[PDB]
Amino acid sequence: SQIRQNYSTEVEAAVNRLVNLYLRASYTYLSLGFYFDRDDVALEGVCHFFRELAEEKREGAERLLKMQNQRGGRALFQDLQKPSQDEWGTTLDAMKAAIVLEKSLNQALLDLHALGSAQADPHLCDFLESHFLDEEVKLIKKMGDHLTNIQRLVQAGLGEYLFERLTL
Amino acid sequence: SQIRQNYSTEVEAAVNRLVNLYLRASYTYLSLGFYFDRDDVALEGVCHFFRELAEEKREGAERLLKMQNQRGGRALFQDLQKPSQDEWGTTLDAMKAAIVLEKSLNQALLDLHALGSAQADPHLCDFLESHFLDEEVKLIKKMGDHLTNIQRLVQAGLGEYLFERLTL
Amino acid sequence: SQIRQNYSTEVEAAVNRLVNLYLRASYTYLSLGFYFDRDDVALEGVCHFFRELAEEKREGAERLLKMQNQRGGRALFQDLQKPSQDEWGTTLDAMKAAIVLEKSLNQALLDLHALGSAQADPHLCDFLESHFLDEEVKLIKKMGDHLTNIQRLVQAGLGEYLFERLTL
Amino acid sequence: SQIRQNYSTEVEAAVNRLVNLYLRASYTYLSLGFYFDRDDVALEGVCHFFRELAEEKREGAERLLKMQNQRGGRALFQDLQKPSQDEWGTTLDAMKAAIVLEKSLNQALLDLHALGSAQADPHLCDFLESHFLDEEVKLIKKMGDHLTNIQRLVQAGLGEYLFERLTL
Amino acid sequence: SQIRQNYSTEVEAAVNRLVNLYLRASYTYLSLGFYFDRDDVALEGVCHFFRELAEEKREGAERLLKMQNQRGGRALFQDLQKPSQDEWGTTLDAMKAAIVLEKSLNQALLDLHALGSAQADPHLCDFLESHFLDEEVKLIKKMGDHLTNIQRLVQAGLGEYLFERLTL
Repeated sequence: SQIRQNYSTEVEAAVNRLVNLYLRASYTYLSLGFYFDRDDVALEGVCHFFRELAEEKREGAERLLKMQNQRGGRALFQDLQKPSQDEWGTTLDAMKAAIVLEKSLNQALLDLHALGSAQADPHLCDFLESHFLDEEVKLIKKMGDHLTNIQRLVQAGLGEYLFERLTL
Repeated sequence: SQIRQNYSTEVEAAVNRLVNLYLRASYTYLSLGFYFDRDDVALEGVCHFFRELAEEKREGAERLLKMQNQRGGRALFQDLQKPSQDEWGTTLDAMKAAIVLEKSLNQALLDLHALGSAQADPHLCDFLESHFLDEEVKLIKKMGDHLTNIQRLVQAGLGEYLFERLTL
Repeated sequence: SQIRQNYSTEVEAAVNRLVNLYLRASYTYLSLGFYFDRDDVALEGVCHFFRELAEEKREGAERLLKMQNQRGGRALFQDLQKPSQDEWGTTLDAMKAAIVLEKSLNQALLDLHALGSAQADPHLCDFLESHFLDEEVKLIKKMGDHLTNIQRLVQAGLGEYLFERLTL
Repeated sequence: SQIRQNYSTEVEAAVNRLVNLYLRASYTYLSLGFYFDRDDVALEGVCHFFRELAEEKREGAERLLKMQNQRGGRALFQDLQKPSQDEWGTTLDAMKAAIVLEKSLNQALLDLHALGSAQADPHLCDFLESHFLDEEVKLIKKMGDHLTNIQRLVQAGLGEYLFERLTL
Repeated sequence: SQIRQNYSTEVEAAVNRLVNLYLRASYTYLSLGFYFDRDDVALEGVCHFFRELAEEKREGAERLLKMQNQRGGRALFQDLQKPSQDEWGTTLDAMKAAIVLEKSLNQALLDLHALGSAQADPHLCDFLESHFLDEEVKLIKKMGDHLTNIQRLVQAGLGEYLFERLTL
């Protein structure tokens, strides 16, 4: 590319893999959201929590794609694997699955940052630090807070209702 | 009638029967509402839920009556049978009875739609699709959601109070 | 009931009968209203007059039901008989039928008041005097006024049109 | 056409015929309107009633034409026959002629709907149900209501004046 | 008195006794309110419920006093006995005591009404019917509703907290 400067082939490829990871995460949160919209699950606050996360992850992918083009890299899309489950159990089960997922995304961001550092690519490092790293830390903290409160509430049915009503 | 066109005697009669079904449903929800207003029941949110439904069913009957006249059919009213119960038990009992009732109304709508289709009466089919079919589906979903939450909450007294306070 | 005080079983039963009378009256005015909406009758002002009365009688029943509960009585609903006619003739015929109906309701109110007086139930007497007795007198006067004007106008077709247009 | 999908040649042709029917109806209502504007007829309300209908039918033709193009069909216009009369008699005569005309248009819509159903063309069926079928039913009801009131008013001169003044 | 007309000595005396009853009730609700303000009781909503009732009963006494003077009777005040308890137990205990108290006041009103009726004193009867009788019925209904909800909630500590938070 005419504009490409200090943008390795390794970073370009890793950015494409991170895009796939973010789209997969968006898809997972779509499934989580609509599961909590089932008539036999029916926790609206939980549904909305995960649907909002689906939008956030999709937006993350789009930001990575915009950056790929700004640097002169080339987007390459792959098949998006379906989420790991069809049914997500309780709010506790779902929140545990969500924190596992966010930690996997955070680790991918940290690996990409390390790659950027090894490649002396300060624009990549700043891009990651400004739009992703702190957002992941804040989100993981919030999910941890939720998990603690859910666990404290487990008369499990009553607890799950109250958490949805009074926190989410 | 001078205006009557493509409106069978079978549809006209079925519209009159559906009017009676909607008025009966309105009457049932009136009884449900005032039961939850008893001093020894005292669940205001439940009372208001069912009183609002009474109004909605009455409005449905009125819409069917307006349509009957628009098509040149003739309204024929019958005795309205009293509701199936004098006392409705818990919120759970009442919500179960309500979903049974809505499903019976929905089936009547579906039967009328099938009759309309057999009679090649597209105005009837559209009328039903625009003002009744989707409203029944949405209402039945909402009642299903409520039933699931009520069931999750059954320390039954505490659960019933919390549902009334925080959902209804 | 824990709240019940100075509320006889005779008054409670008579209140339930009056509720049935008011619901029957509402049903009658529904039939009257939609008859005047027929394409071969087509007197919109007459239709609206009776549809508004249907709402007023229904509201009266609801007020009686609210009072029943406030006093610790128990609502008991019965079958609602269909209106006395399927077709209501002219505006004059309909207005004559309406005044007969209102006088029957007024007599029922007066009988209930007498029962209340015999039972030394001043709350009942005041309830009736504040929400029903004067409303019936005013409504019966208005219908009498209408009847006189309709009668004066009977070139019967022209008269019926003019009354609907210029009074109703 | 590059866009054409599930749009039979039979429906395309029937849509062109319906366009001609709607334009002919618009032309008829233009003639009706200006007849009531004659100095020796002079019923302004009647004139305005029919001129508004002329606009509505023209708008219907235009909607059918827009739909023809959306589906990839090709508009084909034919000669527009002049209205069936040069003079339209009384308001009663004119309203009778108008209801005959609307019923003919409604039957054409119903036939097109049946054709669409036979051709499994759900877009056509929905298009007809959303913009034409209910509008025809409402208009035919209104004309029936008018006819009944006109008939009740026939001292024919006085009646015709009063209807124009107080209804139209 | 120069203004006194149709106001018996029996009614005057009974009005003075009712004033003492209303002031005693105000005093009782003052005690109830401040008990729920204790640091070892600490139910703010319950405190406010009873403090508002203290004001309402005081206002009732003042209205009776105003009426006494309007009729030309003479206010005579007596010692006000202290409330029946120094400590009021749970919210349930307190609400039970409150409904007992209101029923005693209501019976006193009904007795005064009967006295008025025996003395042919229609101004007294109307005064009672307009400012006291319906207010007592509504208040007793509300307390009954509260009692039912409190009882349903008795994990007694949790129930008492939730009622105070979500109803009062």
